[PDB]
Amino acid sequence: KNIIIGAMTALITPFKNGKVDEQSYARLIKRQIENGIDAVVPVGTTGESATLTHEEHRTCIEIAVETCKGTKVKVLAGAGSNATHEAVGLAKFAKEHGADGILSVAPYYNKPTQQGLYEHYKAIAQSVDIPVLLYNVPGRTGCEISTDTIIKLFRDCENIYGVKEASGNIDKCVDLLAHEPRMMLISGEDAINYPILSNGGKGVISVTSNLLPDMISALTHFALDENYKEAKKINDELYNINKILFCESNPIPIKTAMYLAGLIESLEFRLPLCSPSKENFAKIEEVMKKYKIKGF
Amino acid sequence: KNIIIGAMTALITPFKNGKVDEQSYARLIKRQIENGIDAVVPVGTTGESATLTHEEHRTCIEIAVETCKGTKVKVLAGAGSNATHEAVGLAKFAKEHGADGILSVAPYYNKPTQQGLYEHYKAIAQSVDIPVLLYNVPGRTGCEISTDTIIKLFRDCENIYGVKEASGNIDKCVDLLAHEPRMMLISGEDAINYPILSNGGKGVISVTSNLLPDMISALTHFALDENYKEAKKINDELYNINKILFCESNPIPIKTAMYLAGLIESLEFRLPLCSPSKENFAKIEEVMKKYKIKGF
Amino acid sequence: KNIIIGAMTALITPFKNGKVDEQSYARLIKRQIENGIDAVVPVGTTGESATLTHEEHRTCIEIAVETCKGTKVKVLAGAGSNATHEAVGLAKFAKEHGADGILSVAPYYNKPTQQGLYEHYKAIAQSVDIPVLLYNVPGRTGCEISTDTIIKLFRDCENIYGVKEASGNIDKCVDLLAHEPRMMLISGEDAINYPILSNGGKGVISVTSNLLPDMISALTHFALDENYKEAKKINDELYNINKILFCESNPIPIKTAMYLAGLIESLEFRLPLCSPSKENFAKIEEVMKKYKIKGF
Amino acid sequence: KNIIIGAMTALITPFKNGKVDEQSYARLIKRQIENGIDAVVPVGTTGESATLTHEEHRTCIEIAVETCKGTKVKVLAGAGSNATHEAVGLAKFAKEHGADGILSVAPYYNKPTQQGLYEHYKAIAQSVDIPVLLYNVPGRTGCEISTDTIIKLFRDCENIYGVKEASGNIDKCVDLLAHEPRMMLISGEDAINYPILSNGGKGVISVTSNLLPDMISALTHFALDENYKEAKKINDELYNINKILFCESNPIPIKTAMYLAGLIESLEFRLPLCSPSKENFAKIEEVMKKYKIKGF
Ligand SMILES: [Mg+2]
Ligand SMILES: [Mg+2]
Repeated sequence: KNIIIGAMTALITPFKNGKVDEQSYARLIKRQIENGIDAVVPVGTTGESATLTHEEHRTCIEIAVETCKGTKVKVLAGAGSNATHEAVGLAKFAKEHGADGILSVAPYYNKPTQQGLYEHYKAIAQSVDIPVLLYNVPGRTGCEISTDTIIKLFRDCENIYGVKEASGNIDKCVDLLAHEPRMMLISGEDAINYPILSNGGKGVISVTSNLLPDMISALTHFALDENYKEAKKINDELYNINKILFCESNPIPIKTAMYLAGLIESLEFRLPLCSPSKENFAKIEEVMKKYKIKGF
Repeated sequence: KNIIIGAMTALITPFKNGKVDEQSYARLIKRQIENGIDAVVPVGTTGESATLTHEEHRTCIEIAVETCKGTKVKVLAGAGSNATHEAVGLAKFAKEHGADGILSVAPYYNKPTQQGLYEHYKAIAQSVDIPVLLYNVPGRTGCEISTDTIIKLFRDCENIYGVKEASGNIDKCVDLLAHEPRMMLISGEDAINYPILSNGGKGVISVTSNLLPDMISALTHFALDENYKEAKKINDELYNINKILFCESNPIPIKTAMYLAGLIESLEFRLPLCSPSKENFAKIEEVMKKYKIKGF
Repeated sequence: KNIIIGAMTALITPFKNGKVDEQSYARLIKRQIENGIDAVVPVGTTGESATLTHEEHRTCIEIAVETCKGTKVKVLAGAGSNATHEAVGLAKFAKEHGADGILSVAPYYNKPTQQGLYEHYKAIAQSVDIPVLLYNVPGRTGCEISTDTIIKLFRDCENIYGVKEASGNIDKCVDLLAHEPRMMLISGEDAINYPILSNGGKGVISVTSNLLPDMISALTHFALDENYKEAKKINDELYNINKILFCESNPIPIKTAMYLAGLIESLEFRLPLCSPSKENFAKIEEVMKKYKIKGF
Repeated sequence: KNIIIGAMTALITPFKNGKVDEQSYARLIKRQIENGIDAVVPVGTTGESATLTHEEHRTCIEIAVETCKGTKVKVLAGAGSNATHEAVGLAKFAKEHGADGILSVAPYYNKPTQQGLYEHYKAIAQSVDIPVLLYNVPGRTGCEISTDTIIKLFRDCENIYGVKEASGNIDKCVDLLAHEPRMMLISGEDAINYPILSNGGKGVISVTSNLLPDMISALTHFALDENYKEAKKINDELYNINKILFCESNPIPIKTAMYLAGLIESLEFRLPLCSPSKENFAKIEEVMKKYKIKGF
């Protein structure tokens, strides 16, 4: 199987006057490259995929593909939907724009069954010949991809190589890698990055890395080189910022943090997302001062 | 306030050869009309809104509007999205073909805050001047519209007149009606239709009514006439079918039941939704034979 | 079946200098009788059963039995345990001390299976010849008595006549009374007292009634007389006090309220229970402001 | 600080004709000793503490203390209660009988507040001068000891040295050891033994070790030697039996497994505990066939 692993960032999408700040989007991708990030994830959950146009969707994949060209950095483009046929289209259209692989979230809202999840992802995997990483986040989608379906999809479709897990369930990550140790388990939860890596996980798709890419990069590579002492210490050091980046719904805190560090120009979201409360604004701000933030 | 209340049906969308069976859609809406239904809800969750194209969206709202012209039955069109920009368009689009009001689901997947939910629905309500009913289903959206947000939207925007509750939280339904008794609480959960109505609820948007429109209509009208003994008696009789219609995700069981009753032509869904397992097929069929299913 | 229904109070156990204030216990029971209460529950969860000794247990049952002599009030004494041999013993000794019936909590901590719960309660029911009311409170016991187990126990032993439901699950209360309408469903959750009664429940075992016995008495009796309008109106009115009486774990807030109203002399608990935070203390005092508390 | 860490077993309590099989109890404890276990836990949750008398409570501590004399193995006796006055008494009662330390479960059923939990454990710690290990299992107790309360108790009372976590929350296990790395995190959940140990946990209190003590000992000692690959491989091999030992509530499956392996005499529990169904009997019987079960 062809895989995309290592330290990866779920890129935020900066807005300027209600439109995508394309120059800041690319400058932020270059900040990730120069800090040891192995892949960038355009238009993921942290990138506000839900409120971007299909043409803004296309614009930020191209920026990501172009900025990492000539580098070892891959583009795992967000290309998922709760309609399988739309998800198939977005997968084929992400490939046509140079993405090295796709992150495809479990169908949200309409709660498909395990049989439906299998056929949904099976249809996507047969749509393109580039790696496909599953994305399980039941707290946001309202459904769960069971361990059996993940393993079945991994074994039955050749380009499906792993799962991004955001479930706060270390038992499931033991279940997954004990029955199928060949899959690529990816942490989708910054606070528990190290435990997932220490059990055989092979990468991270991080929110914190938007603000602290060097620290997330060091964490993952220490772990992949089995230096768990150094990996655990950065994971322990990052716990406060890892939790405070979820005082409100992602990506509200991380975008607030990037604005407070001066890495984006305006703290703009697209509704129904909005700026945080003024206590969480202040309580994000008080935590950032104990972490050291690299510039451009 | 302008309102749409009473016994309402979240219409299934029958598919035949992968397209919307327009004749059966009309046929079914007239079947609802002739069994005491007060309003129909096209392209709700039970109508597989997520997998229909906008043009399909338009066809079933128009079919519903035309089938109920000249009758008492109202059309509460599904018009919601996890992007406000999109939800405003779908609301206007709905008004545009004669829908009497819109049911607008809480933004799914992207988990807006209470502040974002307020601005989301405030933007929708000021976009149209037809009634807007909120739709809270945290198990599917991953978010909850708090009682404070519901009540504020009810008081701050004149066309927002109530909420369709599908949260299995009778505590919230006393909380809602105790602090704002002028709002229209609508049950989106068939098993507890009577308890919600007995506490002052003014209607249901039902899945079961697709199969047993006469029984659900009678239940609601029994309750609205304060004949709670007869309203509770219909509710108790319906518990078995009300629960078995959720052995798998809605609308998989109800469409199976409609197909087994000979009310639609093929048991077709759009992925990621699919046919049920063979015992839930058997378990839907073995509970269906205990009820009297009205024909055309 | 012999039954104990109507408005019932889970009596708090007042402490003074680490001892049970037997005279203040008798004065709270008298105040319950004179405000329309149909039965009192000594040494329930609200009575701090876990921290009372066996004479205390016996002292408050005898005081309750003697204080309600010459009145219609009945005594449903708490006599349960997560060890079946102790639960049987406490049941037999509750009968020997003049209790009209027993409230038996679902075994806590050790999570018995449905088969174990059946045999547990079957041994209790065969140990005494007084009515037995089951008590399901999964948030505190860690286990749930399923509807089938409750219904099986109701049908197999004459003295098991119903269940005190404290699960915030109006669906389960439809499940129970739809399949076995001869059982006595009793509300163990003040905020949803009216919905449980409106669905055929025949009484409450209340926490708020300690502070506002007349209002809980009026609510319960209005419902049993099918004056649902009046019953919901007291329910809606008490919603604020019903919820804040659980800002901390029961009976911490209710004892704070009784102390703030001057109905007990000292705000004492037995560890691990203690008095609440001073913000919740201040916050309990602020909801009491709109209620009229009866004296002695 | 004095600590009790390493591979530890939550001993089952065998019954024959309704009473504790004292001769088999000693023969199971030495079987644990001869397979590399570092400490045994008499009358814990797996030992059916709730249904043992205080004379069997004293009988099973003395056998454990006496059977491990002249050996390395320590005795961490279960001595807890939801009444602080009983927990203090049982702690002094465990020390006087030769226990090397006490495991004290969070108060069950009566849901103490965080401040009440603090004073509860603070009172216990001053009663004895032997190590105290906190025991958090919210699914059984109905309460959670927060990270702040655990860290406060560890720092304020000299003999409180760590916690036995059974909450399936690896995030909490990062939270605990990142803010207080001197505490002893002990796994109370066999399936996630390795992830908890790899994050700095220093031992397990296991259910599976009753049946496979050598494998749990090797797992813990491989991990404590920072040979995490061999620890992860034993953890992965054990996942199936670790899960099947919870098909029903512990200790129903482990005692069934011990009975099927011929290590105990009778499949007897004390009510409300009971024998499992014939599924779970068959599913325990079929998962055991992949492991090698050491004899006497
Ligand atoms: Mg997220
Ligand atoms: Mg346990």
